[PDB]
Amino acid sequence: VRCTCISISNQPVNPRSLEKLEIIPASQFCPRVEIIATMKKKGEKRCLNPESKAIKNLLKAVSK
Repeated sequence: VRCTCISISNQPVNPRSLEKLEIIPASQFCPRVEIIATMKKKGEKRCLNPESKAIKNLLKAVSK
């Protein structure tokens, strides 16, 4: 059980900085949200795996 996200985003730079966030259903390997997150805040690209607080906003604010 492990996802494929080199650098995760569970630090101050939570989805509040969110733009191009493609969410996938991680479970079989990683029990979280699989995402290729591009942050609307400073034009940044990252692969997140919601394992935090604001991170919940990741999949919540990205899906709506």
